[PDB]
Amino acid sequence: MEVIELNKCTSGQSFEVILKPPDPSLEEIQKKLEAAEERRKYQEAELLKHLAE
Amino acid sequence: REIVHIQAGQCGNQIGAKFWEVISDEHGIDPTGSYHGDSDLQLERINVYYNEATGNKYVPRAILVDLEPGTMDSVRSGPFGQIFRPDNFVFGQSGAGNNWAKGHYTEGAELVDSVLDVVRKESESCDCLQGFQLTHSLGGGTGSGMGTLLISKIREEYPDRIMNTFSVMPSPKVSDTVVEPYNATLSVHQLVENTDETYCIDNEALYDICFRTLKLTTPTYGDLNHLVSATMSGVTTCLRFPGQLNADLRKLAVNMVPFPRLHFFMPGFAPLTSRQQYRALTVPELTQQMFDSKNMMAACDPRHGRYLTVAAIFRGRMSMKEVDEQMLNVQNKNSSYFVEWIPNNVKTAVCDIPPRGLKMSATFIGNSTAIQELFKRISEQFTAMFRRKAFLHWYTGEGMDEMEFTEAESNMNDLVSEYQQYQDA
Amino acid sequence: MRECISIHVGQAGVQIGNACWELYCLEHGIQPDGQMPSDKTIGGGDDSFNTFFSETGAGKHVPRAVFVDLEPTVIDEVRTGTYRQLFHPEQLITGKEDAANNYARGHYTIGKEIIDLVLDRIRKLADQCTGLQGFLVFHSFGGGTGSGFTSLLMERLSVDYGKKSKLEFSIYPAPQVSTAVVEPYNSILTTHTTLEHSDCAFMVDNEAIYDICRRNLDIERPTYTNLNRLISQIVSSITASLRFDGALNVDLTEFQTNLVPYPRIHFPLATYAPVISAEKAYHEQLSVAEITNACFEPANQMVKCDPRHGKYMACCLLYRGDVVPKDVNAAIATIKTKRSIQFVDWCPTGFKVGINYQPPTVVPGGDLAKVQRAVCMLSNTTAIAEAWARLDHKFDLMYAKRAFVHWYVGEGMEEGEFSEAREDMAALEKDYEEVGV
Amino acid sequence: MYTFVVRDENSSVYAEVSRLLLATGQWKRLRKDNPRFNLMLGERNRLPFGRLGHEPGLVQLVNYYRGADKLCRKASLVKLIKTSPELSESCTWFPESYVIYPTDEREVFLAAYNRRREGREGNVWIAKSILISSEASELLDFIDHVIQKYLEKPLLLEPGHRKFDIRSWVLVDHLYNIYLYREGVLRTSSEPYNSANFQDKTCHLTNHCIQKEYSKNYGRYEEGNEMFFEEFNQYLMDALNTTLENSILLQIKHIIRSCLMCIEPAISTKHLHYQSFQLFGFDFMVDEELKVWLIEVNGAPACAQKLYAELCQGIVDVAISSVFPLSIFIKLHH
Ligand SMILES: Nc1nc2c(ncn2[C@@H]2O[C@H](COP(=O)(O)OP(=O)(O)OP(=O)(O)O)[C@@H](O)[C@H]2O)c(=O)[nH]1
Ligand SMILES: Nc1ncnc2c1ncn2[C@@H]1O[C@H](COP(=O)(O)OP(=O)(O)CP(=O)(O)O)[C@@H](O)[C@H]1O
Ligand SMILES: Nc1nc2c(ncn2[C@@H]2O[C@H](COP(=O)(O)OP(=O)(O)O)[C@@H](O)[C@H]2O)c(=O)[nH]1
Ligand SMILES: [Ca+2]
Ligand SMILES: [Ca+2]
Ligand SMILES: [Ca+2]
Ligand SMILES: [Mg+2]
Ligand SMILES: [Mg+2]
Ligand SMILES: [Mg+2]
Repeated sequence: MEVIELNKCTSGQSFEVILKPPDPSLEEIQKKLEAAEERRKYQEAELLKHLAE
Repeated sequence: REIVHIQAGQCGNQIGAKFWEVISDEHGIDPTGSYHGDSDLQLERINVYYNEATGNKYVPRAILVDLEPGTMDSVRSGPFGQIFRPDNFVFGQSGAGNNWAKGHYTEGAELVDSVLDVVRKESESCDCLQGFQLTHSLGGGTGSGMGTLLISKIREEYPDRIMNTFSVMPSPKVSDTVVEPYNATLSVHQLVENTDETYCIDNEALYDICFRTLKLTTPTYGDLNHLVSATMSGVTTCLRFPGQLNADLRKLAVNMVPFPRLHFFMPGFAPLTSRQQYRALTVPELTQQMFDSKNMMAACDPRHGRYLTVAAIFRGRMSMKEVDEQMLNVQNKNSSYFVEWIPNNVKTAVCDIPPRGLKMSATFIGNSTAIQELFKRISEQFTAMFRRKAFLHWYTGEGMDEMEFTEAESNMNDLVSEYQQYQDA
Repeated sequence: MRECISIHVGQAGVQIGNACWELYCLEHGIQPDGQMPSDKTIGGGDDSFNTFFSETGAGKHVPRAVFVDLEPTVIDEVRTGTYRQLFHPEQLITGKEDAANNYARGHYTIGKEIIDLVLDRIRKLADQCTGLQGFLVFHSFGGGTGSGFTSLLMERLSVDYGKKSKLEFSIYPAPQVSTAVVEPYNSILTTHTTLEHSDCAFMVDNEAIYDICRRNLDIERPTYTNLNRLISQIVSSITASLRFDGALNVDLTEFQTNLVPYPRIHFPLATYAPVISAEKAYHEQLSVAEITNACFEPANQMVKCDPRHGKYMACCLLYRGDVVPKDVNAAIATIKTKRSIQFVDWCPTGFKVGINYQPPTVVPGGDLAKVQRAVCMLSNTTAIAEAWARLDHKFDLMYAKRAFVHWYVGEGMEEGEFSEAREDMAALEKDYEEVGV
Repeated sequence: MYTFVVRDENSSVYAEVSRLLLATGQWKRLRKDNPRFNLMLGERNRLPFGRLGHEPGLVQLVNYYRGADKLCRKASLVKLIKTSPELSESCTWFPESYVIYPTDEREVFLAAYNRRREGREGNVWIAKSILISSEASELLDFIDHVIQKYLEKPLLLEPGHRKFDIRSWVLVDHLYNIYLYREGVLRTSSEPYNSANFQDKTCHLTNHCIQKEYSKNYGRYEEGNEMFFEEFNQYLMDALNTTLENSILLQIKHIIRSCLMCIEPAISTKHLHYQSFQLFGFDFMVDEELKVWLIEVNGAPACAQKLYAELCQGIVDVAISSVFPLSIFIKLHH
């Protein structure tokens, strides 16, 4: 039961008790966002082609 | 999030008219378009189905379509006939003769562009259109043949919008002509491809409910449309009133449709009481009847298949706590009838505003694999005639070939087998 | 003084945000118009509450917050709410149609079209900061916006604010209030994409909050309002050290230092006590030992799980009210000799304690009774992996049949992203295994 | 209508339990992967405790205590008795044991073995996780586990001069009440105990498998080498002039309480979101001084053929019906 690092202020206090010792770049993100948009556009064009038949 | 409503053919316009009569009463709208309600819950989502024109009047966002003026004349002279926008009456004169080819390929093709002009005008005024709902039968010619032609062209012009239908399925017990299985089979394939949600309303089930349960000795079409009107009000409650679950057409589809083609729902309603009507129901009674086959509108036995998804909507002032435990009671008591590979597939919603004439009601929306019994029934009736090419000349006379019938037959058999795949998995 | 910006995404994020900022104003004595009588420096400040509030020349204290939702119905409630004067229009961002409980719709389809607007509005608040230290992001796991758009924002925040810390307050899905069957899909998808971009994340299971509201508050059918006022108490006790004078968890960096030794294991468990129904006219005021003991009762945890069958990597005790260190030490000593508190070997068995003398503030007319002392325990225990197991199991059931997958592929997402996300969660569960067993 | 699932098909005890539940008309068995159950008869290994207690409107009960493995494994039991102050390393009813890894206590086991050789005391030890030897070298070489003192002077049942161990069944319910089954059994050896030749482990190991495979007199003095309590109580009265209750059962009830109370704070489901119960199998040995020793605890025991019906019905009444309503037990108060 060792109490360490006791800091006291008017608002309260804090301390520690011890009981025992022991990213994608902007380009890579834009690439993935536009790839998904192209797959959406491709699926929509195939539907319009199917409806044109 | 506006919905554009379309009603096509005799059945679609007669059922569509009753639907607008019922929900206009619930939202406090009179036949002149004026509001006379006592709660703001009636107006909070009124714009989903109504346009507000000048003078603080509400005009339904509804388009009335037919190849014959007869039924739509009756609508214009009906109770709420004056509430409909006069320009939204689009009709021809020749009729469709209960012929899918006439609705889809010849007579209907001549009229469809004028309907799409009205659809376009109603859509241009929507702040953010979310989709369309169509009411029609599958056994006739205009609603079935021209309705599915309409759905195809609407999808082409609005590919990113939700398409929802209330589709009345024919039955030899309530039949007008012998070609209804032909018309139903041709249009079911259209619905498989071009709608996101379809409420399967079987006229046999409506007849049996009117006769066996409601004790109506001689059911009329008006009696059948009473049930449909009450069912349509229930299944659209979550769209018309404030709520958290299935509040729009796309979230409903996401919750109800685990596979794109399997979007054919069994609707149900409770209470269904013969005329007693004054007896108050309890939440356990509402929940038991709502899941009972005798309250289903598709004439399929749910115990012959499994539930993929279920939407439940309780209306009225009731114990929300007791609602939750009764819903859990149903699932935990008969858990073999729900697929285990979709956890928590039963979603419940509660609305405080009850339907007219009732203090409490429950509406059932189920995506059950037992709906394959409906498509199998139509398929047997189709094959019994098509095997002898009987009555085909009505269709080949309009330019169709036998091959298109063979393909429609194979498509609906494929759909039946697709339901069989997920009933055992 | 270093500022913090709060971001609220989706319905859950926005509604919880409105409950927290209401509570912050009550705690700091900020009137609904934005005035703060106890603030003698008008038009500017350099003290602790200025980390969450900017100041106008007219003395208005403005939250450093941005609200974003793809549907305007929830944010419009903020525009007309009690604290409408606090926010200016640039802080509130709405779309026309939502993500429809679809991660791919929120991340790819709608996220791509609105991500630049959100970042621009965040840049405006960031440009008002003298030394911005990072972001607190409130969102749900199950919603299409809360899951899909949040992961896109966290990516762009790591890009545009590489040195800043990012903390999450995340709502784990519970079928008792859940609005979608695909919420397990969205939860795992957004955890896979956000994991590398979040330094510390506090998960809140709606199931746990639901039952605490039923048992401790005697609410038969808890609403989002009941849940959010309770969640706001927890979040307030977690952020209190950033908004008040003190020495524990004084900046966002110390949250990772004190609670997250291993970067991927950054989901501390929160436990709060006491929760007393305001409908009770009188209640026996619990002692320091009694509220500290309740921190090890699973019925008080934000995620129902069993810390006895895991291992602790860190443990913080955050007290509010009439508490002195002597009673805390005596409470901890007696608890060690009655409970299973096993730490990993490469960490010291101990507790970091923070005490704020001001008792917790309750919303007047709320469900929570004012108490003389309260505590929130933040413990990084491997037992929280039980929540990942439940979630991954539900994912496996639906995905084995590809149920609902077409909704995601239809928005441009590849089906392989499902498998990448599930494999990442599988590695995550293994990490908790080799640390806690 | 309560619901339950079965996830351990090779369990003879709970196969009868589930059969009894179905025979009440108020229980329905679901598919093993259906989560909407009231009762789980779970698998032995890797029971998913973390998925229990998360089903709205379902009180969920499981037939295993998470964490009870600390008591039902040889190595963990020795660690538990040494480390826990409630049991302590000076525990008198448990044989001197040491955990040997092939932390490791190989230097302490030799320190005690050398201490025994210094005093010319009985230096026979047994290893298991089996080799009985009088030299520490032969034991450590065989491992490359736990080595404990072999009871060189056990109580020998006459006629036969033979060895025996006592199996006690214990049921702990969701309230952590400890119920001791009134009907125990004695797995007797049918071969005379022989202090010479400890490798002939037919008279030295009372396992029903070994006695049914190598013992010549298997089924002579008692069927299946299983003597019930009534006959054994009569023997102690005729031979030793005492009763089973005084000479043995008091020590048995004492050991069961000490073991289960020691782990109660670690495994109790008192305020947990799901409830647990579990059937245990305690194995005891008796020496010639009528002192009882604890051998091991089994987490998934199998009953005796005669008692397979009484105990399983007792499990339904005490552990299952107490949670889901529709004495053969000795309640050990604590
Ligand atoms: N605790 C709490 N949970 C909420 C709240 N609102 C929604 N949720 C939960 O969040 C999940 C749904 O996510 P939402 O935030 O509503 O959805 P969204 O982020 O707006 O995304 P979309 O509506 O699909 O565009 C469900 O599990 C709800 O139970 C809230 O106010 N408080
Ligand atoms: N320390 C000891 N002294 C004397 N005999 C012992 C002993 N340890 C074990 N034995 C004998 O060896 C037998 C088996 O011991 P062990 O503890 O390995 O049981 P086990 O796990 O092999 C089968 P079970 O599941 O029935 O307990 C005991 O029945 C006992 O007769
Ligand atoms: N439920 C119901 N079904 C109808 C109604 N009118 C016609 N039907 C059914 O619809 C089919 C006939 O199609 P119909 O709509 O009359 O022809 P259409 O004008 O060409 O679309 C048959 O199956 C009839 O049983 C009605 O008012 N209510
Ligand atoms: Ca013509
Ligand atoms: Ca100031
Ligand atoms: Ca980073
Ligand atoms: Mg007709
Ligand atoms: Mg939303
Ligand atoms: Mg054993």
